[PDB]
Amino acid sequence: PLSELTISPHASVEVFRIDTPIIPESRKSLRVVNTGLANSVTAKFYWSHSFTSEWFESGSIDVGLGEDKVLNVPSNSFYYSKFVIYNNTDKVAYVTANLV
Ligand code: NA
Ligand code: NA
Ligand code: NA
Repeated sequence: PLSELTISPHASVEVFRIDTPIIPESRKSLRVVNTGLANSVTAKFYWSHSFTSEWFESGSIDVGLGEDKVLNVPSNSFYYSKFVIYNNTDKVAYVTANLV
């Protein structure tokens, strides 16, 4: 799966939520390419389970302008997962995101 994403200044975008609520499964990693203009974006992996209101952070990478990096994910099986990519800058981020 691949997505061309526009991430507005001081904003985040949630991508690739995957629900496997009965039988948990390991998850694919996320390849992130930051093409600018934002000097960096931070991609994080989140997971949850059926009896909580929270998502839990487990893993993070920073991707600078011009960088092509994979955010690794845990070896664990999960019931619910998603990624959040954060643009903590005043410039728009044009990024690509795909599962690998
Ligand atoms: Na906001
Ligand atoms: Na809930
Ligand atoms: Na991770």
